[PDB]
Amino acid sequence: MTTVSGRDAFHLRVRVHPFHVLRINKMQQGMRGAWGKPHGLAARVDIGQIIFSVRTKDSNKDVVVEGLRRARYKFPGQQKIILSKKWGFTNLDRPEYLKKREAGEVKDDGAFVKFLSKKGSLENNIREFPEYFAAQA
Amino acid sequence: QNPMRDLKIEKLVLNISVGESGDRLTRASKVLEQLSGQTPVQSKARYTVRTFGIRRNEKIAVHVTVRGPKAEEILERGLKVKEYQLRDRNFSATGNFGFGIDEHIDLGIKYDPSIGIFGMDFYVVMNRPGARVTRRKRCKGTVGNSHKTTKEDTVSWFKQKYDADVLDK
Amino acid sequence: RKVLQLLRLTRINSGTFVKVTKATLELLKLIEPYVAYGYPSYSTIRQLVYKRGFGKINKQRVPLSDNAIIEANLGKYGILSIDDLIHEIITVGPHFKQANNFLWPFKLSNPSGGWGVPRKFKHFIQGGSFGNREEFINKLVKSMN
Amino acid sequence: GKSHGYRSRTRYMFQRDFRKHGAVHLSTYLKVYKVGDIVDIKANGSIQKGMPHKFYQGKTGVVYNVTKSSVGVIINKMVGNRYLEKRLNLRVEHIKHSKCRQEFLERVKANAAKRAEAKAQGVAVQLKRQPAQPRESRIVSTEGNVPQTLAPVPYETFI
Amino acid sequence: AFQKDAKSSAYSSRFQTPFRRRREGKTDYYQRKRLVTQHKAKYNTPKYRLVVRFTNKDIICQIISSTITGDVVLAAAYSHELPRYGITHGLTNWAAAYATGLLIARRTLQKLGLDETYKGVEEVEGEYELTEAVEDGPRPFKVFLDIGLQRTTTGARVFGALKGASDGGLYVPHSENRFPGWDFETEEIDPELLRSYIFGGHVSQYMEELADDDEERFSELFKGYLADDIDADSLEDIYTSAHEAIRADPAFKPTEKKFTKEQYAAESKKYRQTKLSKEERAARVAAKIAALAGQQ
RNA sequence: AAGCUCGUAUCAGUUUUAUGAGGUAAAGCGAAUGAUUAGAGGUUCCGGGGUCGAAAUGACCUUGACCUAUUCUCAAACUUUAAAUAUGUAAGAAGUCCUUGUUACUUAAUUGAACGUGGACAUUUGAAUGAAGAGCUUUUAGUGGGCCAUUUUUGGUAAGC
RNA sequence: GAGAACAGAAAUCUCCAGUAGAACAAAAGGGUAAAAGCCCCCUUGAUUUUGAUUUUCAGUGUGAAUACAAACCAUGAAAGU
RNA sequence: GGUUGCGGCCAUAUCUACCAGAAAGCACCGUUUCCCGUCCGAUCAACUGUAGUUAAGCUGGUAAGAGCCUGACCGAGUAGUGUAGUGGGUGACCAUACGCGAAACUCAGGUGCUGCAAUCU
Ligand SMILES: [Mg+2]
Ligand SMILES: [Mg+2]
Ligand SMILES: [Mg+2]
Ligand SMILES: [Mg+2]
Ligand SMILES: [Mg+2]
Ligand SMILES: [Mg+2]
Ligand SMILES: [Mg+2]
Ligand SMILES: [Mg+2]
Ligand SMILES: [Mg+2]
Ligand SMILES: [Mg+2]
Ligand SMILES: [Mg+2]
Ligand SMILES: [Mg+2]
Ligand SMILES: [Mg+2]
Ligand SMILES: [Mg+2]
Ligand SMILES: [Mg+2]
Ligand SMILES: [Mg+2]
Ligand SMILES: [Mg+2]
Ligand SMILES: [Mg+2]
Ligand SMILES: [Mg+2]
Ligand SMILES: [Mg+2]
Ligand SMILES: [Mg+2]
Ligand SMILES: [Mg+2]
Ligand SMILES: [Mg+2]
Ligand SMILES: [Mg+2]
Ligand SMILES: [Mg+2]
Ligand SMILES: [Mg+2]
Ligand SMILES: [Mg+2]
Ligand SMILES: [Mg+2]
Ligand SMILES: [Mg+2]
Ligand SMILES: [Mg+2]
Ligand SMILES: [Mg+2]
Ligand SMILES: [Mg+2]
Ligand SMILES: [Mg+2]
Ligand SMILES: [Mg+2]
Ligand SMILES: [Mg+2]
Ligand SMILES: [Mg+2]
Ligand SMILES: [Mg+2]
Ligand SMILES: [Mg+2]
Ligand SMILES: [Mg+2]
Ligand SMILES: [Mg+2]
Ligand SMILES: [Mg+2]
Ligand SMILES: [Mg+2]
Ligand SMILES: [Mg+2]
Ligand SMILES: [Mg+2]
Ligand SMILES: [Mg+2]
Ligand SMILES: [Mg+2]
Ligand SMILES: [Mg+2]
Repeated sequence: MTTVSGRDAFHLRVRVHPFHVLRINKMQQGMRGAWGKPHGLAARVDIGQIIFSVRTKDSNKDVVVEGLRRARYKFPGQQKIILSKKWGFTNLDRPEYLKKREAGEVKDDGAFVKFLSKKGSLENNIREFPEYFAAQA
Repeated sequence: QNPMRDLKIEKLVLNISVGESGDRLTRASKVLEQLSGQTPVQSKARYTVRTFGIRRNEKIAVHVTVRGPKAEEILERGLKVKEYQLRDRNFSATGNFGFGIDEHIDLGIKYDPSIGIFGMDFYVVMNRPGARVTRRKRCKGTVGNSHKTTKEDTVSWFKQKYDADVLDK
Repeated sequence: RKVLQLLRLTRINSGTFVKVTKATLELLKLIEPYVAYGYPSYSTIRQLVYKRGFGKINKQRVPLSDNAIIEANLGKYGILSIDDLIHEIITVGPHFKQANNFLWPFKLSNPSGGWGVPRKFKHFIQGGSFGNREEFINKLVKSMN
Repeated sequence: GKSHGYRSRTRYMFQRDFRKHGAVHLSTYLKVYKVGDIVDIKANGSIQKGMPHKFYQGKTGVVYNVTKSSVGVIINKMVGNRYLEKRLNLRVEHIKHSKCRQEFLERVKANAAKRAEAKAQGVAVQLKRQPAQPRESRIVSTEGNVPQTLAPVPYETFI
Repeated sequence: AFQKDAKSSAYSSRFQTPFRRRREGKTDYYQRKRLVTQHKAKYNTPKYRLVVRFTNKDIICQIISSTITGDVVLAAAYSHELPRYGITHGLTNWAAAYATGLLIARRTLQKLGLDETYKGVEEVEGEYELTEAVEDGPRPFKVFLDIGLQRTTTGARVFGALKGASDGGLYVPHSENRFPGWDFETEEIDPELLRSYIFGGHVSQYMEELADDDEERFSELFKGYLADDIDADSLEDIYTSAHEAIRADPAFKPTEKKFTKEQYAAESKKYRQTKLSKEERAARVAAKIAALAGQQ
């Protein structure tokens, strides 16, 4: 990804943490009392479970997809790359996120984003998200 | 408003932290007794420190709480020593205040080389009437914000009667 | 197992009538892998009773074949002919319990035409033979009666 | 090696119910038991004296005795291929009256009614219970409600 | 309150609020449990408590029993009933406590039958005694002191009430070591002193000792005793008569009332805010984001 | 094996209805505990650095910790919630209602509690299905190396373990 | 958290917040807030007699435990324990 | 309807901020001879009900408030699960048939009900 499209082209997110410890019966005794010591770690992963997640400019699609393709070879067992309906790491499909943003409703935050809710204190809700409360641009 | 949400002194508590027990301490006791009238209480070390030279439950300090007229007499009398200037700290967020004075002689009280010289901790806890609500046995409740003592109100109160200064920022 | 006993089906290709309520419906549910069942028509209840129908009379299992055999044992409940019997069954009469228990479990032969299907122990719906197959129960039972 | 003490395995059994720790409310003590009352059993972990063993947790029994702070409950426990009679000295905090009969009792009281109400009219009763009958014929109308036709949907991925 | 204080979602979510009557600092359940519960082999037998409570100057006396729907007043006597009897001043005091206790005993014991039989000590030399069971006859009415939150000090007037209910005829099991005039340093009751409190001896001797050592104060408090020409000495005959009057007719006179419930109803509604409707509340939001938002 | 006492009777590796109990699967983690990736905004008379400095309970940068609202990820010995399968009791004559005897227990109390006497109502008498009947007693053999299959499942890389 | 001479990260004094995040000999899990934790006061029921009961179970023993009966006591104003 | 004393269920009663409360009641509040307890009459004890106050307690109302309670074909007949097959697949696993069926989510509605006795414009 970086050599082909630059170190700031994209955002790679390993979406899976190896929390499960693998045991080992290292080696007089035979099978007598054979409870392994820790050997290494591993993520336990599902069907449909996402493993890598990446965000870019649409105009980089291939470069990302070829990256995920090449990483595939690094793994046991079939995985398949999927183009998302969602806007980046957000929870929203590209239109719904556009409708919410080009409304008021959406506000920047470090890497992610915050959304105005109709719930809570009217007061400090008008604080945050000033560019709402007009209902246009 | 105010009618009866006045501003009294709940109590005055003097405190002598001594590094130790024995004579030096029991003398520091005597001071508080001849200065409170009341017979003072003794505090034991809460754990051990060894660079303070103190073993758990050693007796390490004495102190006394004084309430009503007696409290004002002493307050002023040390407030004298402190030339009626305190500091924007001193006054706690909850509205009490305290100050220290070394040399207890600097407020009436003669000398006696068999008693020595001690420094004191003065600490004034303030409240308004109806404090009882928090403190009584039945139907214990809490005082509402428009009654709770504050820093602002106590400094104001202070700056008035006594006619002392607050200093600093 | 237990259920198959309580419905008196303790050997292959034998059959009995069952009045449908929640409390038997569940029983049916419990034994679907092992049975084939459905809604029988007048025609197949008649020919079931006329040909393979036997009474339980101080046990023994006595052929029907004369009407006094029925009046004797079922007469207490109205019911004094082989057709009175059929009539009680099919209309699920007020006295269906007695009428139907009187009937000794029918004993069919294996189907003449065969089973349809190359494997019996899947559900009807999956190309098999077991379960509720509804009105298609008459085609079968006839081929076994 | 193994461990099999009295309250073994009971971590969450005797455990106390979310946000419901503390004093037991006073009605648990104003309740009143007589011999023959049917009671359900459940241990209150907060009351350590007079507590049922875990096997009797979830179990229903009949009262056979009443003492100052307790009731004696008989339970049939089946050990082997046979039941035996067990008598349980329980404190009132671990017992409650069972509802397992309220439908019966309610039904008798009412069965007595519908009967007298019938008898002294002109018979016709029918007061045994009956299972769910299959439903009857019915004519559903279209008027206001023509059938909407669905089909199955294609594969999609949203993610 | 203070910013860095205050509470989280978490905190309030997992909070187990106590019983109301504990949040109110009113009911000590630990003892209520132990006051109320009955021997399980005594079935529906109620466990009547004699509840004594001191307001800022009313004495309350109820005989109460328990019921899982709520408790139950058998009988009730408020020390403000003492004007009916010849007591007008100091009704928060020890002798009022006694009187009111006495009123409660007599009153119920009346409405219970044991009116004639079981009179208790008519004399009152304050000797120590509970009321003994008559020979072949009804056992007396048994009742237990619900001090409530009161501290138990040897002198408390909570036990003043106990004395008059038990001098009145109730069987209220009790010991002597919290009656005024109980010697700390010898298991011994001076009864010449407890007689003194019953009739209000400590109050009158005060009244005396002010009548020549300060009449600034003696007029301030003890005002009303002037206003009705009752100087000390008579304070015993006051209460000694109170006892007579009380015994002579305890049957509780309700107040003549005036104005119906329906009336106290309507006038009190005048000062009662009623809630709002969501439609109404919705209109307070919209209205707010009319103003606070659209650039003033 | 021998039977014995009875028999429409009482009986059930089953359903149904009513009423309990349970903390597994799943789920959860911008809910407690424990773990875990990322930033964003705060807060220091106060963890250390550095510029100004005579210092400052000095100001300005800075990295740490903490706090706030967010974000990716987890648990046999975590958890608010919480299944399916299994599981306790109940579905009447040993039942329901009236009248009012016994006692040394128990009540303030012939109040209660227990046990009763006298009277009112039959098989739609109180769900389903079945019942080559049900209950009971004595005595005695062999056996006390087990192995396999589906599913659940521990140790082991694994095993025809 | 905020406050008070020496006094410092940690001594002793005060106020505010505080669902237990503590303590309850010990392993761990339950349990507990006007307590079951902390301080004080009075004590020996850690006693006497002999049965029933629950767990383990053969429904033997042993250990441990539960609810009563008959005593004598302790404490508490008391209900009680 | 208010308020008190004793309650039952124990958050629709709790929490945060603010405002309002007539009458009675609670309350705060005065005092230190007496019983009683404290380093301290603050707590606790007693005495007055007199000398004062609705400031606090208490009660209620406000809040696109926190929390909590309820509901719904909101999500979802989803996850999971009892049962079947000489079903698919190298396996890992997965469909299908007859059944049972969550939790989160999302949206809406709500924010103490009530027993006994006394009292009150
Ligand atoms: Mg070897
Ligand atoms: Mg090896
Ligand atoms: Mg090992
Ligand atoms: Mg691969
Ligand atoms: Mg005022
Ligand atoms: Mg020193
Ligand atoms: Mg049948
Ligand atoms: Mg043919
Ligand atoms: Mg052929
Ligand atoms: Mg042919
Ligand atoms: Mg074939
Ligand atoms: Mg043929
Ligand atoms: Mg083990
Ligand atoms: Mg609690
Ligand atoms: Mg014990
Ligand atoms: Mg916080
Ligand atoms: Mg939050
Ligand atoms: Mg107590
Ligand atoms: Mg478990
Ligand atoms: Mg799981
Ligand atoms: Mg998972
Ligand atoms: Mg969940
Ligand atoms: Mg977590
Ligand atoms: Mg999310
Ligand atoms: Mg788990
Ligand atoms: Mg079952
Ligand atoms: Mg039959
Ligand atoms: Mg037979
Ligand atoms: Mg044998
Ligand atoms: Mg043998
Ligand atoms: Mg043998
Ligand atoms: Mg062998
Ligand atoms: Mg422990
Ligand atoms: Mg308590
Ligand atoms: Mg011993
Ligand atoms: Mg032996
Ligand atoms: Mg007023
Ligand atoms: Mg004194
Ligand atoms: Mg005072
Ligand atoms: Mg007092
Ligand atoms: Mg106000
Ligand atoms: Mg109050
Ligand atoms: Mg809310
Ligand atoms: Mg399944
Ligand atoms: Mg098979
Ligand atoms: Mg298979
Ligand atoms: Mg699936």
